[PDB]
Amino acid sequence: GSSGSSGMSLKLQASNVTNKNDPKSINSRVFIGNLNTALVKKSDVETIFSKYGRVAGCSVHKGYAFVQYSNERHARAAVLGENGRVLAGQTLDINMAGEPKPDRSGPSSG
Repeated sequence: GSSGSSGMSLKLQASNVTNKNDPKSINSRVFIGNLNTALVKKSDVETIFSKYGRVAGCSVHKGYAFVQYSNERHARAAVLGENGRVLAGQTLDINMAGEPKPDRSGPSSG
């Protein structure tokens, strides 16, 4: 039997210049979008994702909802696990928490 390399590469990137973001609770977090947030509650969505693992903190907003986990895996699981699901007719758009800024710039460092 033989086995090749599959998982190994792990780059972070994007680490410089100040910003107006909170890196707190960014380790393991999920951003639930396209959420009607009209019928779906936090207590519910909680038991929905809770499956992936107890959420450190969840927050339901009008239009979207957030979910925090202890491990980075408990998130990804809930990320893909949920990401793609439909609710109310719309496909719950979920993704990992951690987005850059909508803007580009030259090589400013040196």
